Amino acid sequence: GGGAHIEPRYRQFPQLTRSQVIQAEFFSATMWFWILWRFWHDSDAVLGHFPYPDPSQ
Amino acid sequence: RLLIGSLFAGYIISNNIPPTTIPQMTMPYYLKTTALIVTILGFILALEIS
Amino acid sequence: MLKYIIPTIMLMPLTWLSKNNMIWVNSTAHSLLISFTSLLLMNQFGDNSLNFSLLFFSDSLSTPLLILTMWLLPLMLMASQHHLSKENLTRKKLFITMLISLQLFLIMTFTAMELILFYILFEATLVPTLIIITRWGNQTERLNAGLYFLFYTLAGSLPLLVALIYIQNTVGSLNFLMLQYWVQPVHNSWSNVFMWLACMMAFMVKMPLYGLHLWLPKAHVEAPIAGSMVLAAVLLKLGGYGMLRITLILNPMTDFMAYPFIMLSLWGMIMTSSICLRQTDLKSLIAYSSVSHMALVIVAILIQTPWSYMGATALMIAHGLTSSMLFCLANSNYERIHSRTMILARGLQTLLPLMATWWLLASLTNLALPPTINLIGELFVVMSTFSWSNITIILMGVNMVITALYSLYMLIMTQRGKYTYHINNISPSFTRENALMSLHILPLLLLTLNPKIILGPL
Amino acid sequence: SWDKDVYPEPPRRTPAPSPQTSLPNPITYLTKAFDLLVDRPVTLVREFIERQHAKNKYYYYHREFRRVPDITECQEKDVLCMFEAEMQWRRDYKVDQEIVNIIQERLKACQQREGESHRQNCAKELEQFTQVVKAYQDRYHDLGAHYSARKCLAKQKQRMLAERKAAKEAAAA
Amino acid sequence: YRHSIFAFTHVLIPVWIIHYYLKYHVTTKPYTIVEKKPRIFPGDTILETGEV
Amino acid sequence: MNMFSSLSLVTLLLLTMPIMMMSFNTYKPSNYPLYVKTAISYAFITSMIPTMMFIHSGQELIISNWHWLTIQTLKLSLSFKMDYFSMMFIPVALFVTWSIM
Amino acid sequence: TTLDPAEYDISSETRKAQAERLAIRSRLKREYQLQYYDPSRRGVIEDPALVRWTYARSANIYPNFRPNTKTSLLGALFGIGPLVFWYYVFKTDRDRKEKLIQEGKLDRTFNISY
Amino acid sequence: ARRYLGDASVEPDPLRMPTFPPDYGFPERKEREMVATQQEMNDAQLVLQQRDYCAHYLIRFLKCKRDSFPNFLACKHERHDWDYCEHLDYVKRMKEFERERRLLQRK
Amino acid sequence: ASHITKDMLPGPYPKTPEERAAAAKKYNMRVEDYEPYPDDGTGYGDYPKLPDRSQQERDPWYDWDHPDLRLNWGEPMHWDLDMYIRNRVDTSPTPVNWNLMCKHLFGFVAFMLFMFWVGETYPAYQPVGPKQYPYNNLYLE
Repeated sequence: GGGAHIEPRYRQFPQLTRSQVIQAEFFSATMWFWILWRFWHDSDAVLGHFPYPDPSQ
Repeated sequence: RLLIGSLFAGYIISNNIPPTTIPQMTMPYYLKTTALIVTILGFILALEIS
Repeated sequence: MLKYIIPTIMLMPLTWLSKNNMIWVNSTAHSLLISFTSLLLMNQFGDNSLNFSLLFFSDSLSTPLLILTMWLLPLMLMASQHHLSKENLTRKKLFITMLISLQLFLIMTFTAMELILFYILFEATLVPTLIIITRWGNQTERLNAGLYFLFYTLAGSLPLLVALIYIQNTVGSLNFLMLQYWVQPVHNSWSNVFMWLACMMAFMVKMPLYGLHLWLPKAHVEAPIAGSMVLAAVLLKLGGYGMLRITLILNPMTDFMAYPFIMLSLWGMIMTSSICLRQTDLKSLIAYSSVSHMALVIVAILIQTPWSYMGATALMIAHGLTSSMLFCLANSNYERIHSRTMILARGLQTLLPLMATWWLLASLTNLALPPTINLIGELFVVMSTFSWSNITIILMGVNMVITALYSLYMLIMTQRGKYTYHINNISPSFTRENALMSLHILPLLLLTLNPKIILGPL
Repeated sequence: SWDKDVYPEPPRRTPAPSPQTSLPNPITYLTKAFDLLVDRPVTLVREFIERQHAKNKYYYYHREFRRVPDITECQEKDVLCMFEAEMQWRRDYKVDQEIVNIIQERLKACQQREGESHRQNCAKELEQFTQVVKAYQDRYHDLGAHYSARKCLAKQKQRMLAERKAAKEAAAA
Repeated sequence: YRHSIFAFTHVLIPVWIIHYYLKYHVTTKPYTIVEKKPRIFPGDTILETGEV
Repeated sequence: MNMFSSLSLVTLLLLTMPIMMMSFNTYKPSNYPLYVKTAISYAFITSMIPTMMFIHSGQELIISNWHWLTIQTLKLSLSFKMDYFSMMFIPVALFVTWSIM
Repeated sequence: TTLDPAEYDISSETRKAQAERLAIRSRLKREYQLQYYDPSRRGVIEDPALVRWTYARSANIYPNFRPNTKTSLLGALFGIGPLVFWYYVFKTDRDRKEKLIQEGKLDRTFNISY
Repeated sequence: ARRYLGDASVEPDPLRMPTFPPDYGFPERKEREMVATQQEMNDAQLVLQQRDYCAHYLIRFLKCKRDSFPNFLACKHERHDWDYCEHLDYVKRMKEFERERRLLQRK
Repeated sequence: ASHITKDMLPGPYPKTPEERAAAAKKYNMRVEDYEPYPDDGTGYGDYPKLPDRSQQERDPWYDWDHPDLRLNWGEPMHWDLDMYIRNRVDTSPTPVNWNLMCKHLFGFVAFMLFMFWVGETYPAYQPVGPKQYPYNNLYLE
């Protein structure tokens, strides 16, 4: 037929290709590195604060 | 292609626009992360209930 | 003009005069040719309409409508061929003659120059049609379709000749439409209603209102082999246009009583399409379409104010094809399986793959996808008939819903697994099956490119 | 092209350049590129036929009719004389449709020409536009007889109401 | 490698045809494509003057 | 600016080529999908170009092309709109569908 | 709501004398498959319940009809009734809208269509 | 809405401003607060509710935006100070519930 | 070309046992409660003797149900009774006749009153009386 290139599993938990996961894991950085600049430099709110308009005079 | 064109996307699209409106930009406390404030315990109630 | 009646009557001894079986191809060959003549001098004006003779202006009028009438003839012999090959040639020579004998008057009518050539030629059919229904029927219920087809059509069209002879000697001469340049109005009385009612009701009994249509499915359910004259009887009906020649004038100013013809056919339009959903016989199912979005023109015509005639003309020849072609499908699929019962045929679409896209493009033009003629023929209806009163958007807005469940349920009934017991249905649609089923969708959609050739004067 | 005063438009006002900056602009690597893959296969061919077309020059003329027929002609019951008195009136109702077309497109040139202001400019079209159509459906529009177009029989019997009512019955005038 | 005219028979046939229907065209229609204004900024004839 | 609109329609006229050439174009065999899948790829980079042209000078466009029937007064022909919802979205809706097939 | 639909009821043991309710049907599915399995058929089966399904439904009523019970004179409440109503709705409009078109002008002057 | 007198040109969507449109104004502070030049206000492309205060200021914001094209940031202090123009305005307009509170109380 | 006595004739009764089953066996024994009875409320020509009706409802259910075919595909020889609404109808649900949807669809109708109020955030409620003042109350300057 087509080919044998991988056999199935009886729940012996098949093996990976070893370039399958590493090539992916470099994209586990792109969320954890690109999350860098969140708190640097930005705070929970970069706003300025309303100073309670006391001068009703 | 997507996940790469995902993360960078939101900032590229947004960063380049002629601004069409005025957002308030003065956001007092307790109105602020009030969404994030809810999700924080969502995950709490996610796993605790799972 | 004689450019037309003379060759098409010259057809008449092109047929019998011939030999044995060469007959069909002999006349189908020529009968196409006349279509060059059909356009030939036609599709002149335009403005200040064409009248080339004393008693004929062929069609100027911007009701061209005649080119189709000359189509459907050599669509019959491709259509009618199936089971008519089983009886004698001197009878087969007949059925081609009377069928022409129809085609000769529909060229005479639509021109007529006047009222009184119209009528005697408006009643001049029913000699050729009635003879095709009663002979070469199928069931034995046909014999009653013979009567019902008369005793309506003729029943109230005699009050024409009482009225049109009443006008001829009242105001000048009706000899010519193109002179109405003197017309006085019709104000009111208990006499004039009748005049307006006599000059009208004869036409209604052809294009049905929701009353007095009791004949229409009686004749179509049981009717000749191919729909051989059933394609023609879907030309005949819409040819009640002449109400466009009258009600534009000749008692213009009574709209007073229009309302019993509005609210009577306007609530039937939402109606008889809905009594079409549970039908168990397929050539019935199509016969009730033909009422519905035909009967919408009767609320297009009565209202004045063009943008209706923009949209009322496109409809007479809108289903003129789509409603024609469906009777051509349901014929074919009946050749193979001899019940007309809709249930029985299921599990097709595997076994006749090419005829898949034939159902679809048909059932898609009742849906009226926007680009084709169908909507651009409906959306000039809704635009004026909205201005009449805003509330018309509801009912005729419902029409645009029930008709969609209406059409699909006919297709989607033929998508199922059925292998079931049929050893029949082998023939994979020999060319005529798919040839005559074309020459509809090709010419139909095509017109949308330059659709200024289907329009009224307004 | 066309006739200037038939289709007037305001002038160009080309924007000034503002480089201001030390960084490369890619359009100058395209408008300098795209131009060179266009003009050759394009402009040479239009020049190619337009001289190839110098070999023959046809003619089609500008069709202008002859107006004797009037509106007050002639007999009451008449046919010949009142056959034409529509041909005057029918063409002159096919004109007055299109003069609404031309004046309408000129309106659009008040918007996307500008579109930011849409209000403080143009001075003309809208304040004129609704002074145009109000000069349209009155007396030039036979309604609701528009189905019959009621040519010249009803055309002057709005305008009898526009006479036998206005200017006299107005009370007091 | 080439397989360099397949992309050319693809795009380069239309790009020719489509523009030949434009260069000969835009000035034919009395009002064709509607392109908007330049949106001029005080970099031409103007002073600022603020900055305030 | 002359190339401004003209390149948009490229995106539009292209995708009709995968249809016309299904009926005796001497069709590409199976991997007919690839015939389309590349017929996509060049459309996105085609649409990528005018995106930048707008985010400089603005200047949206429409087209006047082709007169369909003109009834009483209103004259409907056809057009296209280059507007702010047109410039950004369209590259996106093609960009995903680039990856989807 | 529509309906219980009585998935349990009384039983047991009465009407266990009721048998051969299946003998009615078991006869046919024996005979039907005795019909349906044959080498040479190539065609549909009579299936009378369908013949008596339409023909006792479409036709065979106006023959059976009698114009008597005033629940068959009901239809005046159905057929004619709302058809008068739609006249009552309209004829008020087309007038209320007409009166204003004369005295006073509701529309604008940029309406040429109509 | 300070000067309520007529409009020579009738152009609404207030291409006829009172003079320049304020939010409300003045009443006293500031009697004439002063905005920007109208001749340049709609000479550029300026949306409504871009005609409020800090028109002079925000017209410069986009100036540099158009300067560096291939860039995600121009001035994050100006956009910050754009509040310092606007926040200062808005807070100056938080004072209208202070006056009316104690002014419309007893006296 | 079925010759004589094709369909129902003038019932409901002539010899209820004569019909089912002479031909057209709706009932076996002439009482299955399938006897050609169900001419309930006659004088309506509708459904004459009819080896037919009120046999029960809610669907052919289209499942294993596999003597041969038995429901909507495969066509057992002759049972046919009433049909044509049977391809858009099924059987018993889990709950029964609880309209809690009209409850929930009116659940928000409680918050109709929440419409008559506003949501203005700044300032708070601060129970007041004559403190409201949406725009102005007292003098301008």
